[PDB]
Amino acid sequence: NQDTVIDLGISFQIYVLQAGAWPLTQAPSSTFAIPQELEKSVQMFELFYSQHFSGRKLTWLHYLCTGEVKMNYLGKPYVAMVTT
Amino acid sequence: MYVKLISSDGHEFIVKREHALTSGTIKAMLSGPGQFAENETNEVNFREIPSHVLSKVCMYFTYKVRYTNSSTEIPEFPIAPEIALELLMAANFLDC
Amino acid sequence: TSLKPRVVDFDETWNKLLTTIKAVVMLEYVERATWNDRFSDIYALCVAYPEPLGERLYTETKIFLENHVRHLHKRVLESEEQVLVMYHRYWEEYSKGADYMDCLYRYLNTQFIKKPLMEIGELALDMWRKLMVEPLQAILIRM
Amino acid sequence: MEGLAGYVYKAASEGKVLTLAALLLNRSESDIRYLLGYVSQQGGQRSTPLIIAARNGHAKVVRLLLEHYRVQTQQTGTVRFDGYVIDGATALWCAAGAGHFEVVKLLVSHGANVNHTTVTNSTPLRAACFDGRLDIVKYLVENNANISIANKYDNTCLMIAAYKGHTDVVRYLLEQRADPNAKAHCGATALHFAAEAGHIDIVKELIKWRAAIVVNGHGMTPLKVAAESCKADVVELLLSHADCDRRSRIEALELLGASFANDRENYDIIKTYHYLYLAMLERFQDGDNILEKEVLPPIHAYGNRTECRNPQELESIRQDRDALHMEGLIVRERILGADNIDVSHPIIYRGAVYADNMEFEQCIKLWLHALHLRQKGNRNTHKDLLRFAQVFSQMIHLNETVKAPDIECVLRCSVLEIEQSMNRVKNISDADVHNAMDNYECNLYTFLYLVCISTKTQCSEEDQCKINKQIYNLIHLDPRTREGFTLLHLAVNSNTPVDDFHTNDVCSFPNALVTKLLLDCGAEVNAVDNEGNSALHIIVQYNRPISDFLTLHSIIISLVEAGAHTDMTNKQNKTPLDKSTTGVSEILLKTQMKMSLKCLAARAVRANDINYQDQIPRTLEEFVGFH
Amino acid sequence: DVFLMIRRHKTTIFTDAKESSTVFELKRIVEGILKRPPDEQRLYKDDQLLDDGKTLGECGFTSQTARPQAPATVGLAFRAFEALCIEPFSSPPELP
Repeated sequence: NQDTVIDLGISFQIYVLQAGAWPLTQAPSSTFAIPQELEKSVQMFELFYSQHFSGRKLTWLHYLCTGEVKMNYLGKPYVAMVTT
Repeated sequence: MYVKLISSDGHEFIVKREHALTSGTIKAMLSGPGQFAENETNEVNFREIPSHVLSKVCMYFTYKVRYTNSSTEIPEFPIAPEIALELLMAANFLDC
Repeated sequence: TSLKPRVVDFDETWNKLLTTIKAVVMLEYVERATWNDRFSDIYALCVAYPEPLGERLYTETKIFLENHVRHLHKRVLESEEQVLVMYHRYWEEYSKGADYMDCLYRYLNTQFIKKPLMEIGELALDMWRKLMVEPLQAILIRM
Repeated sequence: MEGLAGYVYKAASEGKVLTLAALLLNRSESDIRYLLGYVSQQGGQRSTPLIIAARNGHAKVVRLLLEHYRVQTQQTGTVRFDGYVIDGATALWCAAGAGHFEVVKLLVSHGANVNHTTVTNSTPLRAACFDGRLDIVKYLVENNANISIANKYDNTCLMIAAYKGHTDVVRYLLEQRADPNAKAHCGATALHFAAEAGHIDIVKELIKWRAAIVVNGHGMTPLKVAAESCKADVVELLLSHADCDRRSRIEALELLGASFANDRENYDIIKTYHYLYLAMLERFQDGDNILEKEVLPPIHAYGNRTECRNPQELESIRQDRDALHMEGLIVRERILGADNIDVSHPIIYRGAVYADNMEFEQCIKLWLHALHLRQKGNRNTHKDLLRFAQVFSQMIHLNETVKAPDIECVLRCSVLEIEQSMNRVKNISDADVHNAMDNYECNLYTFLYLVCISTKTQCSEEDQCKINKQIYNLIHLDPRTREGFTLLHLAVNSNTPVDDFHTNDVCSFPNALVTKLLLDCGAEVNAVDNEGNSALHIIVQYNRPISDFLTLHSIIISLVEAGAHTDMTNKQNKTPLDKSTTGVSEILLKTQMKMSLKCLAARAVRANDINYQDQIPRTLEEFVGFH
Repeated sequence: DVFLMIRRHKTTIFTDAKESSTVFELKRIVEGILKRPPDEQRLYKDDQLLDDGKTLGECGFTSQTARPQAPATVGLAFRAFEALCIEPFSSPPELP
């Protein structure tokens, strides 16, 4: 329902948590940031989240985040989802 | 599926029926006695409103159908000062 | 001749309206062009200067509806043996006429009455109830 | 010169003579006369420098002012500061009311004003009688001041000095051949006034001159007023006057015993039982020809007990404290009557005691009967409706079920009382316009609280129908606040005042359910105040939707479904989209903006400021008005 | 999302289609709404013919010009090519 709809076959999902109660933290000070093919609408999600929560930007921590990875280079004997 | 709208000035403004069913008075005019076959003609002669106002209200019909819930960005409807007033004076008789 | 309040003559306009809505409530075929002209005449009657004739038109069509319903009541009560079939025929005719009339009086329905009184379709059904099934209640329920 | 007037007012406030003379010299005559004959405005009250000279006891400075000038004491000023502060009185009235003999005697000795009939028709002798100093009164007698100067309510010196504890002035007037029966507009004698305050010496003084007994406007002899005010010694003196029969004695004793049962200042239940038993014994004194009771059918508020017509009936409830309270209320109703103004207050006190003891049901019944009696007597019941609002709120806050017919009865009482409030505001607009307007505001707020409590209480279908009937009957009267808020506006407004008592926890504004009930009860959603804001205009002013989105969500959809224009324009020409403080209100409004060509054309016409008068229909004139 | 205002004398049709398309289906839909054979009809953009295989995205109007409002005064006429007799809309009255 965007003004300009963005196309993606990459299947975003939302498991954002609350740092005000969750004991999660990231001692790694070197964020690996994000590849371009994932940033199709993550920024647009930040605008979507700021519709009701404009006072906070998406504090991304990736030590617990994961991601499905294909195995097309060898015939895919398995689907090995790994951390981001 | 294509209803005909005749102005007092003789200009016809045939538009899609779904576009023309967003006006309550047109809703009643198409309904009531008879609906013809397929509404191929379904003619109604708006013998009072001017032709430019009928063109503007058909434009608004297209505008409303296109942007009934089209997100939050909606183009501004351009209205000339000389074409206003009488547009709303006829927007009574074409209650939307 | 745009949509200005032209101070229209009530007599000829109300006579034309009377003929057209009589045809409508009797479900007689009526001209589409005359139907749209009657829409224009309703808008002329509900707007014309120096005072709105909407209350006058409302009372006039109230009188028309009540005398038509009473005439149908007299016909049904005269048709003693087939009171039920006649009542069903006149009920179908009057309900279709009431919906079509409420469509015709749409501008008056949502511009003057809403701004006390009841809607023209609601008024038609209420007149049918209070003058057709309210007097002819015991006969209908017994049959 | 108002600065010079304030300066000389300050100089006379300290009782200074030399600085006043230095400030009231080296000038012409007209300005000096204006300075000595005008009022300075301090604290919102205008008073002459003579008033501040007499008030603080500075009699020497005003005496030398009378010596050095010809200033009069006829200057218009207030009466007192004890909750009246009404002007129109003279300066000598304030001097007598100040309570100093020297200033009054010097003001009388130089331009006496002992015959000033003010707007309240009160001479300074009446002010001296209120002070009660016998020297001032006898000095005004020596100056030959009339004593029959009745006040606004036909109140004379005798009644004024007998309502307050001053037996000396009353006695001196009594041997001065005053009015033995000083009737008033209130229907008093000063025996009633003596009984209201228990000045037993003044009662003795009036008895020694045989001041007689009359019936009050509410149907009360002075003995009955003495019994009602819980004052036994006045009952003694008015019973010893021997112009009272067995029935009068019996009813006075019964009323006194009942009045001791319910009064906060003097609540002695043993006195109640003993006086009631003494009354009952004298009822059955003769064995035969007994003055049997005349008990009314039982009142549902006091259980259903029909008083006590037997000595054993009263003996059975000697230690039954709550039953004795109910018997006292029954006896008060029986003798005082349902129309008296004094019968309501002990019922309210007993209800308050029950509420503080969590006897909520009996409290509701008692306050309901008190409300019925006060509405039948046509009294201001804005506070009692408020009390109903808290006791329902505390009932809900303490998780106790509230019966629907009680809310129906209090809502019917609220609707009728708001009707009489509308009548009063239509009638009264100058005397107590602030008081009547504040009562109107409080009545509207209490109605909102009761509706909110109705929403939080589950009821039957017919109970909901009755509540909706009451709300419909109020709404189709269109109540209006100071700023023009409708009843829907106040429920929408988050700035609506909530009482500091138990209504805070339960009655919260804005409440979505209250708006929904008002809307389906027939609220005029399109109505606007004098500012021009609509119901949609104030709901987008809601500051904290993050705490409760559902409250905001279910009223925005409710207002739009009602038919409120999204593009409504106030007096300063702002749409509710422009007044949306938070983003979520803007989003919900945009999802609820049911736009149309009429609205867009109206916006274009209003922006262009083109001519539209006497061309379009008048409904379109209104449409351009609010678009 | 392209819009068009096909004009043939007093007759006027408001049409919605896709920007990336052709005028073949435009001829077919004016055939359907006019109840006349389609080969006689010949669309004109500012009084000039265009190919039946020419895309309407390059006919002279785009999605940012052929808005839901008045897109373009596209003329039409019926062959017995033909003559483009397009009457202008009635002049609005002068503003007071």
